[PDB]
Amino acid sequence: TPVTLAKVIKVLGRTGSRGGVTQVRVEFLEDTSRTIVRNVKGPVRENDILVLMESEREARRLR
Amino acid sequence: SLVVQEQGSFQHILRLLNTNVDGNIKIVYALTTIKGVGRRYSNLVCKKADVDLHKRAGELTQEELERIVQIMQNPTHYKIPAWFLNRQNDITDGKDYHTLANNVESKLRDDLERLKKIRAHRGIRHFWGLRVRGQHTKTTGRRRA
Amino acid sequence: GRVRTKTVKRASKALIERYYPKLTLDFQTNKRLCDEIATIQSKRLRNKIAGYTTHLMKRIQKGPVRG
Amino acid sequence: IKIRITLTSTKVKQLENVSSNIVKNAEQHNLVKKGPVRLPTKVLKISTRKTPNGEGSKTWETYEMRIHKRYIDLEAPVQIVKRITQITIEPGVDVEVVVA
Amino acid sequence: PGTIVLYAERVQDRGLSAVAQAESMKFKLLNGLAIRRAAYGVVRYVMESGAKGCEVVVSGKLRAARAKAMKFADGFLIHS
Amino acid sequence: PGVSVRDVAAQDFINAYASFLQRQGKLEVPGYVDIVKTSSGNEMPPQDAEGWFYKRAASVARHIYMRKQVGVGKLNKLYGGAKSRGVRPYKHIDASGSINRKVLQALEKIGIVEISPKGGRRISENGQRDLDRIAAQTLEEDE
Amino acid sequence: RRYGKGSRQCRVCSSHTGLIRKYGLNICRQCFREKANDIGFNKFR
Amino acid sequence: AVPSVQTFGKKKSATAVAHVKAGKGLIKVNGSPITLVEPEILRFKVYEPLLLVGLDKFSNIDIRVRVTGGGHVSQVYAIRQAIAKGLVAYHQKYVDEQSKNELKKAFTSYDRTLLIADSRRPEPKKFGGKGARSRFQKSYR
Amino acid sequence: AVILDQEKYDRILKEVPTYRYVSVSVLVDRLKIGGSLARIALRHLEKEGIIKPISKHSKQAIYTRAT
Amino acid sequence: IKHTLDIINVLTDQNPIQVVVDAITNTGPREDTTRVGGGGAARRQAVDVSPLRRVNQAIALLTIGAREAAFRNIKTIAETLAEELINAAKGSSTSYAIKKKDELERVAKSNR
RNA sequence: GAUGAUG
RNA sequence: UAAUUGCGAUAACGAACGAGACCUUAACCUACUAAAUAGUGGUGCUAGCAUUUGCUGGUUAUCCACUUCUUAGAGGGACUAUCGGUUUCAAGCCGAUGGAAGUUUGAGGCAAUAACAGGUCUGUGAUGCCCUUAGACGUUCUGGGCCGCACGCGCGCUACACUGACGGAGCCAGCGAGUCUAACCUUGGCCGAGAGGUCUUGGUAAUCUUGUGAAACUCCGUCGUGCUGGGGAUAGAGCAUUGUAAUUAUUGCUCUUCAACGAGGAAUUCCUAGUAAGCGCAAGUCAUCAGCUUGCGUUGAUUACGUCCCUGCCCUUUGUACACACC
Repeated sequence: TPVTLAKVIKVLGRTGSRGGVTQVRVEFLEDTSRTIVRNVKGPVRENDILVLMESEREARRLR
Repeated sequence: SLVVQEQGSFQHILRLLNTNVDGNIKIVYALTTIKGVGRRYSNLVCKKADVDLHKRAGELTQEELERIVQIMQNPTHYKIPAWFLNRQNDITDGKDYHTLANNVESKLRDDLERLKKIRAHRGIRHFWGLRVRGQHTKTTGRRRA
Repeated sequence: GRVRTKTVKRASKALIERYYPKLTLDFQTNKRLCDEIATIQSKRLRNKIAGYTTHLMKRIQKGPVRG
Repeated sequence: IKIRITLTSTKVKQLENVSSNIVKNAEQHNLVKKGPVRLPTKVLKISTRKTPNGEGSKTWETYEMRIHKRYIDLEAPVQIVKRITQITIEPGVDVEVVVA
Repeated sequence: PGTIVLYAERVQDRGLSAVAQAESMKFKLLNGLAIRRAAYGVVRYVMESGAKGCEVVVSGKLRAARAKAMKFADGFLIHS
Repeated sequence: PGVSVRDVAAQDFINAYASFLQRQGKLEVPGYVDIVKTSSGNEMPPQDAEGWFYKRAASVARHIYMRKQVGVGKLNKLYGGAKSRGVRPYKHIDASGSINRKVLQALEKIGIVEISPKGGRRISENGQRDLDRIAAQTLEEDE
Repeated sequence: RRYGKGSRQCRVCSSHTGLIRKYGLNICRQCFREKANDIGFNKFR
Repeated sequence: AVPSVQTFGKKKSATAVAHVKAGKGLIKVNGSPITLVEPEILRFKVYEPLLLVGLDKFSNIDIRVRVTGGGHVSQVYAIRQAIAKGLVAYHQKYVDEQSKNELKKAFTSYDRTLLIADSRRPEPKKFGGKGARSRFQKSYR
Repeated sequence: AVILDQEKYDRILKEVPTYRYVSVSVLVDRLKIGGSLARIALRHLEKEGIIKPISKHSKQAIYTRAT
Repeated sequence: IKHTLDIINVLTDQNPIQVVVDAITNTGPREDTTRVGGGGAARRQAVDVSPLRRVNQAIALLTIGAREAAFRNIKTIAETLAEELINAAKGSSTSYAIKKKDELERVAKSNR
């Protein structure tokens, strides 16, 4: 299956009962000007590149 | 150093002192199956017998084995120092001996039975099966039997 | 954290209200002035006092500081 | 006349009054001397449980007594050596003078 | 004999030695003076002598079977 | 250019000198070379039973060349190891005093060492000649 | 008698256990803490 | 006298002293060539200050090092600091400023420790454990 | 196998030159000679010039095919 | 690692470092799962994996498999690691690293 | 918004 | 903000203890004052290899100089200084340059009020009251025991092996201690397989033991996935050391005997960098005996830079039939 790439443009906060899940907003490389918010599992900064296995799943917040 | 081919006369076991010894183990460590033949008794005997230690135990010719065994049985005769043997100043004889094969256990049963008939503390403990070298028995050696 | 205690806040304030014309923005200069204008018991506390006095001096250049 | 005057005290302040006295006194008599040689400080540590009875969390305590030693060498006439050994007696400082 | 000699000297600032004051109170208590009278006696003298603070605590069987401490102080002491 | 013992790796020199002495054959060997083990810390006697004594002599020869003096004690320290002690933990244990004494007495009878003021042994003018001569050969064999 | 726990006692309280012998103090650990300041052992680090 | 310079480097307790003077290109550590330094695997740590700036600079000089303290690994790091420091101090006193600056720029851009010591030092033990921070095991029944 | 017959000695020389990389272990899983006998095999094949060394070390011997 | 880099060049006639890099970039799992629950009852939920952690978990898998494959084996450590790095960079399901990656990403897809 | 009695 | 640390707000105003300051120690100084009981260079004498003025040592009875490394006394240095972002823009916070050093620079010492019916009368010639006080619970002598073993638990030490065991070589620390109403730490020589024995010697110590030539570690070899050269329990026999005396083996050495243990169930401990962990040394006890404790150094990662889910802590608001206070 295809895989799409996106670029973190902001880090919103932290979630999970124990803080191991940061929340980010991203900008897709191809077809930019589409942004999605989703959760990540390890340390992360601005300008990082994330490989998204499925593009269209916007992620919920525990608070 | 190079590889050398060998004949098909290899024997895979050999009987010494009524025990069978594997032939696929280096010569020094092969004899260790014989009770009494410990690690440093094989090393010294095998070099008094002037055998090439690098060969396997099944690589030896018939004469070499009997050469080795003869040394093993009367070690002092070939100048194995007294302090290499397992029995010295025998309690009944005053002589020195090295004990091999079945003699090791038989002598052992004779050692305890001595203390038992004398009824010494050591002999008492052995008959009871407990630890005899001053250890604590409160927390140790529970499931020994 | 680099918060400064009341001993530092007030000793620095007490020097500006008496020695504005003689104080400068230089830490090295202010540091030597505070030897002749005060009796302090340690190099560490003296350095901190002179440091915060310098900090307030920059503030006054921008305008009046409260209090 | 070679002499070696040594000093041992547990507190530096008193010991620098004595040492500074010795060197400044010798230079006004223009004697020849070594400098005040300062040997490594040797510290004494005692470790001990605070508790006097064995109960409670295992809390250990350490103490320290410090010893500062110094010596100077003098080559001076005996008459001046006599009064030198006599002056600069101070509590808490110990002095020994050896000839040759 | 003849090498060790003992000298005496009257202690300077009699009212600012903890040994002197504590010993003063011990004899007062053995004679039958009250605990409250004694403790404030020590405090008042020390403060008159120029001290910046005093504190005296007496713990034991002051009044009944149970043991308790009791504190007296003046001025401002430091602890750390 | 000249050459000194310090200009050649330790591993090469020790084998080179040990061989030279083995060919030369006048070093005295104490006879118990088949029974003794080199320390109480060990459990098996040397594996190279033929040449272990010659190797030890070479090591001591270089060891003196570097430094002023040594004694049988200093060599026991240096050739100790970790005793097993079984269930209990390890501990440094000193080496065989007999072996190290009879390699220093042997080295004197060959003229490589001498007793020195201030105790212990020391290199001799003849000792330095032999070791230095063999170092230059070992370099030559770098081809 | 020439040796052992019975040959040594705290010079202050006659106690037999806990005695410290370093530097020839020979004072039991309890009494040492009491007398430490006078002997000259202070608490620094 | 011939030009000379004395410098030093440290790591943990190891320390090495490098005497440097105008010469023919000798580089000996502990009275032996630099080629025989042990442990073997780390020989290129000692060679690094030479290679990084070319062997040319070292032709007109003699360098003699000596090491003490620490252990097998920490000593090697002391040697490499002494050699780099000696070259910079020599160019300070006997060549010119520019050469010292450009040298320093190469050494720093690769590895800072070649010139500035490592500030780390060990922590004391604290009673109640086998280490500075570790503790003995606790049990409740 | 601890010692080798002719049927094995010839077996070595006829298959070992095809191995991309050979070592003490490679000669023990392709053909079943022991660990000890693999080491003498390596040194013999080195002298005879059938295999090259890339590096030599006490614990890890690396060889490759001759060129 | 001096021995292992050497074995890679012989076995593949390719730059050995580049093989190590490829092994890293083919093992870092892209999607993982996190425990999530309320009051004590819990379940899994899918999340994305960050760049740095992709490298971290890559290295751990490559060296854990190489360590476990050599234990109680005739092969040396430099060899088992050499085989592990060669297979993973090829994308071969024989490697411990690759198989584990797919186990993590399969679970993640089922817990979206 | 799963479970959690007693001294 | 680490902090009842500050900015402020304000029916409160001015104060005191605690935190911070303070002290100890670890990092830097080619700058002051010095120093063979610490060092380095040069020069007298000298051994070896080459010999052009070279390379490495010896000589602490040669003497001269010097202070980079080592020691201390007195001082310098850091204050988040400077610069850029950020909050009414105040306290602060994030990042970068420079620097030995920028998580209050790292680690400690000290450390309030008020409490526990916490531990201790077996540290004390510190103590009230009860008991005992000569056929004694006083004091002391001989001999036992506190070590006894069907089982249950808590600190630990060895391991279950090729990232290894064994053999020969390589070769490096820091913190310490050492002789009076006297035998301590021991170089060196010689005998002995070993433990150890004997004759001498220095050190009442930056002087000598002691570069405490320590272990893990590197290199070159032997063995080859075999409860095997992994493992060394449990046993037999002999030689030694300390002690009046070792039997219930005090401990050390030598040969032999060669068990469980194949990575460990429910559970559960410790830890954020010279830290965890691997490795050993000195000191405390000590005639002898460390698998323990207090410090010390050598080798040196992985993983967060967060959260309030489990266990708890501090502050505010709120309900209570609790006050021995949710047991």
